[PDB]
Amino acid sequence: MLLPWLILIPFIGGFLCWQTERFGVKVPRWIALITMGLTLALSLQLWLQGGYSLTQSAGIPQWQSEFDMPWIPRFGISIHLAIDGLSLLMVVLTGLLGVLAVLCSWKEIEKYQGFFHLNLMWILGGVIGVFLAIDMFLFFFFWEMMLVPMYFLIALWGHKASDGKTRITAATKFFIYTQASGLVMLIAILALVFVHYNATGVWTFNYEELLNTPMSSGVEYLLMLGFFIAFAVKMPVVPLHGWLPDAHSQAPTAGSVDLAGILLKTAAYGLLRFSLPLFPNASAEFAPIAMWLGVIGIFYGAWMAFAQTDIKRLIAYTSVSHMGFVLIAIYTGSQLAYQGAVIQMIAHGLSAAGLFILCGQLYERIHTRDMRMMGGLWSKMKWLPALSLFFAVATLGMPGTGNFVGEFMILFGSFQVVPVITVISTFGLVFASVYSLAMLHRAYFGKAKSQIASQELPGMSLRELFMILLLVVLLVLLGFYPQPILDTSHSAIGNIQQWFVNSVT
Amino acid sequence: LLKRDPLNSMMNIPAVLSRFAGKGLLLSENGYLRWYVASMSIGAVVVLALLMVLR
Amino acid sequence: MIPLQHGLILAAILFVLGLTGLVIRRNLLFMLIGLEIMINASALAFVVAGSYWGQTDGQVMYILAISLAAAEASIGLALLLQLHRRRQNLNIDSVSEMRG
Amino acid sequence: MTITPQNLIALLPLLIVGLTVVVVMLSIAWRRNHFLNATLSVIGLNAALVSLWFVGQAGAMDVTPLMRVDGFAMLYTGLVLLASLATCTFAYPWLEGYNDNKDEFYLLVLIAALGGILLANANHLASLFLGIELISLPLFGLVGYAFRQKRSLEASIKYTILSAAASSFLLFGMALVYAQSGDLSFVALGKNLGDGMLNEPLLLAGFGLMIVGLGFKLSLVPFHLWTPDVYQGAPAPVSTFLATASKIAIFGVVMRLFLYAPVGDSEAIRVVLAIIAFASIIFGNLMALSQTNIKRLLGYSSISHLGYLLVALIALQTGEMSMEAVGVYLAGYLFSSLGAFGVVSLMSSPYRGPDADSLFSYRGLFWHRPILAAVMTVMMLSLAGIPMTLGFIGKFYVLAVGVQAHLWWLVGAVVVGSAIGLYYYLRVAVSLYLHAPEQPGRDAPSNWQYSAGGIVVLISALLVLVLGVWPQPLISIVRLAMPLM
Ligand SMILES: CCCCCCCCCCCCCCCCCC(=O)OC[C@H](COP(=O)(O)OCCN)OC(=O)CCCCCCCCCCCCCCCCC
Ligand SMILES: CCCCCCCCCCCCCCCCCC(=O)OC[C@H](COP(=O)(O)OCCN)OC(=O)CCCCCCCCCCCCCCCCC
Ligand SMILES: [Cl-]
Repeated sequence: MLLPWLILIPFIGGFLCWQTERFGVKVPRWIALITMGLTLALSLQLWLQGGYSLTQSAGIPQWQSEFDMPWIPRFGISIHLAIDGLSLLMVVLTGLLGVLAVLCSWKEIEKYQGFFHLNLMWILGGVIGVFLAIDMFLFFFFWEMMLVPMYFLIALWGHKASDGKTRITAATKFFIYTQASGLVMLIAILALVFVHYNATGVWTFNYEELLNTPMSSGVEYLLMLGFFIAFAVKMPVVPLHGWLPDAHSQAPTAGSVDLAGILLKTAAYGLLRFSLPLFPNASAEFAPIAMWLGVIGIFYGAWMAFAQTDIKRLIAYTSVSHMGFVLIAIYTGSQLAYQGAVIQMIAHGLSAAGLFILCGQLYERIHTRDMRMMGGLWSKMKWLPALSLFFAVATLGMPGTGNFVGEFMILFGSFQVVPVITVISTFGLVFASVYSLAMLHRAYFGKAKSQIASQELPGMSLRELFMILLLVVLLVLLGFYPQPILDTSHSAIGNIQQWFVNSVT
Repeated sequence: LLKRDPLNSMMNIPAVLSRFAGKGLLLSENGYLRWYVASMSIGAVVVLALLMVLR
Repeated sequence: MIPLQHGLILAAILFVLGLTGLVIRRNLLFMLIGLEIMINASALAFVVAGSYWGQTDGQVMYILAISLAAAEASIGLALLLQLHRRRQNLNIDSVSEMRG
Repeated sequence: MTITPQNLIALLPLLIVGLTVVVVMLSIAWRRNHFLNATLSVIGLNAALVSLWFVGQAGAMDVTPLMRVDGFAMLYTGLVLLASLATCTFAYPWLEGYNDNKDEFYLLVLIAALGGILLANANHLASLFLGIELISLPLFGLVGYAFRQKRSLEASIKYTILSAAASSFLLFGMALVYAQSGDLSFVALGKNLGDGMLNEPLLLAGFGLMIVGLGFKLSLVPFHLWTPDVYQGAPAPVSTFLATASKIAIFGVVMRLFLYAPVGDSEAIRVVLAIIAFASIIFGNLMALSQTNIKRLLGYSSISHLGYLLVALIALQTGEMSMEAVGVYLAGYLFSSLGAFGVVSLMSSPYRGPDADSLFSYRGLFWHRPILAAVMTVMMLSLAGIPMTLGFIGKFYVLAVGVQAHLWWLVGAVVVGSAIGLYYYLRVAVSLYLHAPEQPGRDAPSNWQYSAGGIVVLISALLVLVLGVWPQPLISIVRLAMPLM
């Protein structure tokens, strides 16, 4: 199977990136690009050979490919990997964002750049493993391993303007939030493994076997909450979001960590792949609380974004507001909302990526991220201001940008299940418009509010233009023709939706 | 009102309490050995007392 | 015949007296003297127990205990000498530089 | 039992280390020779490690009423011998700068190792009492080897007085247990009690007074106030042994005692042990949160790690993974501790007076000692329990044993304690790659003996990472090392 190589190539390339700095400080970047290019090519090959569009839901579990190798036999833990329309779509996004993460940090050719790329490649290897792992321990291991590289990238290669103290403070907060939450999930994985043994007599960590574990209402609820705590920190779900704005602000200014370790939806997939299938009844009775937490994140994130001054922290809070819609959808039991969640998870990744990459490029010219020191940048630059407007139009969810397809599909499906929550949630589209236009008016429109913004700035390079324009084409195509993506995730999302509904009944 | 993310400050209480508790516990770390000996005396009484009330 | 309980209480009284001595005295010498009372009291208890069970094990444990007391007092008084030679002061409260 | 030729084979490790203590002493008598005497010590300790093969082939057997040789004994004997060979490799570079008698250091390391091997095979209260004193009295001199240093003398006086007090509580407790039992063997402690009569007041009181002594040696609250002061004052080579050999040797005999002793399954003792574990897990991490001395930080860290291990002891009479968990955890703690303390030793060698203990000394280690910074990072991640490190596999075992035993308060403490711990461990790790323009750092020695210490901390880091990703090899070995029940 090739599934194992979607995780190995990134890891092997990371080692090569470090061992090739001896041939020059301009070599590691090419090794990283080839590494991510090969993983992306392999992902596309799997897409063109799986016939996902013609796969009909046969019921969980339903994998197009699977690999199993003994890892820790004593505990029945193995390297079990499996692909599906949902997982495939998340792996190809990781490959695309990984190539862009390498291209964005291309002018960074300082010493120890090999270790930078090693950490970047390993963050991506872990993310791909999280989307492929079907062994509960492998899932947890990949969930927690990807955090160590991220910690050192935010603390040692973080915002060039921030002091070491501020960067470390942010990295520690991110790690403690995430590793501790992940540990609460291990406690629940271990409890599920023991409840299975006691109820049946088998010792397994395989998701396929633990899918129907006879358990009481109380234990199922506690086990479900344990997984949710881990998926609430990475989504994020308010009030476990404080770590996000800080990490984004102190992360490599170029935007590499932002795209690789913060824009891949490993928590939304986790809620759809494990929480909903493993604990169907508990998820159904927690739906009200989860959906209301999402509504709060929609308005709280929007208000927090409006008052940010820092452009990168503004974009960071917009993510909390947008992910609230996905949380509401995951707990509706509607195929339309689930399919829309998949589109939004992909669209937000592309729209947020563009904003984060453009933010880094802007810093390279004005050496500031404070919007109070910008203004009239539309008349001082050649592309950045116009392209930032596009990504903000997509962020507010303009029809024709792909973010609209996901957001409206979620609302249409959610309305059929929870009408009142859908009505209040739709008003979030007005708040989005407020923060989206606020950022454009406070940075590119009006008059220069500082001297640096009052001089013609260097123009965007071909590399910068290519990566940003690629994201523009993808968002527009996803907005006008989203069917090819919907046809790939239909079987997987159908299996999950049926399981949840049928199990609750 | 929300400009400073109030809910984040609320989730920072677990860390303010931790630092405070650490400083209070370190107050028992006075280099005085006679106190260290008294600490073991107090511990012995507590352990033996609990063993008798939980017997 | 002596009640086993009476013998064990004698040892307990000498043990608690020795401990009180180790905590109330600031002089390293009186602290080392207090420890000798405590270890002698523990050895006495073993002899009382071995006598109640009519076994030589009580006296065997006493021999191991007095061997430790001999070795511990030897090393203990050596450190007292070093402290006196360098600081000419046996107040243990002064030996408290490392803290926090 | 008597000493048969077969029983003598099971004693090879104890006999070889004992002969080394004599030959090395006769060598010092003939002529003081730092190199030869250190070499003779290492050769004897290695011979003992190799003899473990012959002991295993012979099979489990009770040599006398005081010792039982089995897989558990072999495993803990190996652990103490490894931690002791490392202590010697770390001492030579340091003792090179010590302008005084240095051969006695190795003589004391050998006698302390003999204490750990006895504690590994101990099946009787006499063996337990003697093994602790054989691993403590030599350490009084090792903790105060640099008596001319004020901190080393303070550390020695503190350990000696407190250890002596702890030995009296232990003996008095054992005496009270004997008064009720009539037999000093572990299997007889609680055997004479009838059904529902296990909680005999005096038997529980004896164990309680014994716990004061054992808890002190294992740095468990409320007998832990000595750890930070002694760990900091003791010479760095010694701190490595005190943090590894003593703790592993004493924790192992406690496991065998609570396993063989019928009274071990007392709820009162279990509930008391549980309070100690909870406090140790929380207090240790909270007190290390603001430490600016690496030695004191690693001291408070030991308090929490031993608290995590106690959870497996509390879940001993409920599962079988309890013994396996402690083996795997202690193996990881050994390599992780030898790595961190060993790097401190190498950065404090040769002896020039005070040791490099301030975290400021390590604020740019990578830009001077690259491999040493990398090792320290790996060990800091291992001691934090971060997946990809052996330390995590040990934590996984503890959490699994706890969940199967429904120790929910304790499992919750391990999570909160680990979260608190991540703050200080990561701080020390990231500090190594920061830039400290100030360079008061001393130049590294250039002898193969110093380079050997660097290899020890490097191999220990490689093991922590290889076994952190592939732990089945270690799990298989520890599973073979099971007590003779
Ligand atoms: C079930 C609950 C709901 C779900 C929870 C999901 C997981 C949440 C995990 C995080 C919990 C809240 C943590 C809040 C603080 C986050 C950052 C942190 O730990 O400390 C940051 C703080 C900043 O200060 P400093 O680093 O010194 O920088 C210079 C001065 N500003 O540094 C400090 O000075 C603080 C020093 C102590 C840091 C460690 C102790 C704080 C956390 C203790 C454990 C809390 C409970 C976690 C339990 C597991 C997860 C549920
Ligand atoms: C060929 C001769 C020349 C070479 C000599 C050997 C060279 C190397 C010497 C150093 C290492 C020695 C280790 C020996 C382990 C094997 C011992 C053995 O015999 O294993 C089998 C033994 C049971 O044997 P037996 O009773 O005969 O079986 C009857 C079955 N019906 O079962 C046991 O006793 C279990 C043994 C395994 C558990 C204890 C291991 C102790 C040693 C390691 C300590 C450290 C552990 C951590 C290491 C981490 C490494 C990454
Ligand atoms: Cl080096």
